[PDB]
Amino acid sequence: GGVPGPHNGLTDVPGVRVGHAGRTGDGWLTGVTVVLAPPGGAVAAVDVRGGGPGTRETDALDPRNLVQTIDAVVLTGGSAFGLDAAGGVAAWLEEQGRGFPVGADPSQVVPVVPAAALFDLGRGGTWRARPDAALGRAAVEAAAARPEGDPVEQGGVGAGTGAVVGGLKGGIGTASVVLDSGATVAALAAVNAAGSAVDPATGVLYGARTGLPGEFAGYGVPDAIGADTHARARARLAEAAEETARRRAGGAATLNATLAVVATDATLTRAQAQKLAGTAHDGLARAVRPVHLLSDGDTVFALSTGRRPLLHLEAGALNEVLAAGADVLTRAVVHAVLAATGVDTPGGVHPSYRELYA
Amino acid sequence: GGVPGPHNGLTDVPGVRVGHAGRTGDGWLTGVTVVLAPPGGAVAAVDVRGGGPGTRETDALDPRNLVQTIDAVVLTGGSAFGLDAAGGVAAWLEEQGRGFPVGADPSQVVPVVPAAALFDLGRGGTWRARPDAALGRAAVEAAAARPEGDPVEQGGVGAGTGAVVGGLKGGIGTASVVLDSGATVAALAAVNAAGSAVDPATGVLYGARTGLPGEFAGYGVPDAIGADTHARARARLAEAAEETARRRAGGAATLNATLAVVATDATLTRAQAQKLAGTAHDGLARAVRPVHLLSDGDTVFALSTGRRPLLHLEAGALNEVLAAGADVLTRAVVHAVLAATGVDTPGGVHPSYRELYA
Repeated sequence: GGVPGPHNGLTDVPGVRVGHAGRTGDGWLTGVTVVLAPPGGAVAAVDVRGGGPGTRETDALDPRNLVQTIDAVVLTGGSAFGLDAAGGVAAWLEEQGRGFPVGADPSQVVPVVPAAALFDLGRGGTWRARPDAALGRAAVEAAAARPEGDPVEQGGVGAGTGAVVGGLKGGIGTASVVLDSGATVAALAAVNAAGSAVDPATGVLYGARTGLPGEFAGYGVPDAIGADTHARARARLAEAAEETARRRAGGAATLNATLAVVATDATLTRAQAQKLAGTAHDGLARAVRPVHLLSDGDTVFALSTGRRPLLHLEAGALNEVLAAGADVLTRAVVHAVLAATGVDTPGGVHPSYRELYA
Repeated sequence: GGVPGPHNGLTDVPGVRVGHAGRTGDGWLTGVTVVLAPPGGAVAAVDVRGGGPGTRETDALDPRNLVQTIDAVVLTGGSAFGLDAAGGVAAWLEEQGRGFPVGADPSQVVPVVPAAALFDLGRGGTWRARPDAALGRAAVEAAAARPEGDPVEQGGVGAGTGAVVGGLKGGIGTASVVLDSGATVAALAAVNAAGSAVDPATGVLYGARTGLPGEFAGYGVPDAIGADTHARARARLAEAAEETARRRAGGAATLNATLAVVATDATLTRAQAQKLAGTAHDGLARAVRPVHLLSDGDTVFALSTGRRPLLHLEAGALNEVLAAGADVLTRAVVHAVLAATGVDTPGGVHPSYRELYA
């Protein structure tokens, strides 16, 4: 208990797969990330908490409703246009015979494919360069081709490709933790927030103090940030923001988001998963400030693979999952910020945290 | 006050336009209906009340959230697959420069395009025959080409093309009423319900007693339904259900819905519109029984064009709109049932009410 799973990421929840598909260069800087549940699906829920969401099939995840499990969740760039990516994932799922059965014929299924989008328009240079159905299909096909327990690719990949967090380059990050029960809780985040992951007084990452021992040491940031390193970094970022606003037509992006999936193999009901999606947002708050503004499309999906029974008793057990859910999202955000590498395109200049502070 | 607007339909709300695009024959029986607000958009809200919804961009319509008006709502066949239609509408809206402004450049917009889908799969014979982006685009282009105050086409058109209500042919129906204030409230429904629009004891349409004087007389149904007419009708419908189940692979459709848009030119806040979308569902209940089951994806969007001020005073004024909202949806359902003509395809036999009772 209290240590990461084998690869410190979402796929430490057994049977979960992650696929990215992206387009970089020639005007493009965007992509799609798909989380694919194991065969049979997963109990799913959602908490859409940002004031500027762009979303699909969220109503279907209400605890009152018909469909009891789903197979895929889609995180995408392209703002609302990028929701087109989810159609490709639904098509693939139908081909696989995975969805709500609508007859005695087992090939006849309706896939419930929730999606959330983040705003990254123009960050490669070309405004109408957004994910489409083919790019979504590519992402789920990439997910399906991976084995169980495959390390998750972080950084400027999938939905994180064009992601920017408080002016710094954002991206995909992931983290896991093992509970005393043996259950794993984990998160994957695509971090494109308006607010800052960095304390403006010190340069320290807000989320870092929620880290487990040594988990960030591979990224090689100094344990203490010198005041003049922070001074140089603030100026460097301020000027990249100036230049970004210059290059861009209507200046810097006005819409932002952090998108996440939190997963566990602990068996949850849909309502319990809905609570977990809610508590996960608290972890976002600890890693980024401010969050959940009107400009933010922050969305957390929660999944349970239902492979381990939970066991005042059940309540305590669930509380451990809920608390972990927040912590893994906090840690996933820090990993996203650290895994990022800077970009410089006609649609934006966005240095990475490590470029400024390492 | 207390009479229909000029054409007794949704476009009696000035500036509202309706477009249908459908595909019939060669395996197909489906389509898309788009409600297009006038330039500048309309205040919008939603109440998703069915237990089996298939939906897009509903979170964006929460009263707490950023976007203050929208331009188009999409109702579609094809179940969840048909949500693909909304991408075509978003594309058209971008070309028109209509959406949330994301910069000083006015061409840079993000259209918020809510959608709801109904299950009509296989009703033309071909299972994978579902609306796509091109069909959605065609529907909004058709809407835009119409003048203000254009009569709404009812029957087996647009999203109503493949619609079935309690085994009878469903379709598109519409109705309006003028308030004492001079404001108009109106509804458009695509009626594909599991439950019955017909009282099984008598053959009378549940919604008929909510009708205004003479509004259904054009459809030429007898004022009184003879018991042996009802006997013949029940047997005829029972056998069409038998045959439909025979023809279909996994038998009769398992998912159902009634989709609607209610509109007014009375100025509403988003929260007031959300209340109106809620009270509209009561009108559905009066026209169809049962409704809002797990098998049902019932969704009502509410729109206000904001052209007439509302004026205990404001409360009374709103109550008149809320009560009207229910009534126009009840009446729209009856019009849908009466406007329908029967179908007989490899994917279903669905006689119309008038075929059985007129």
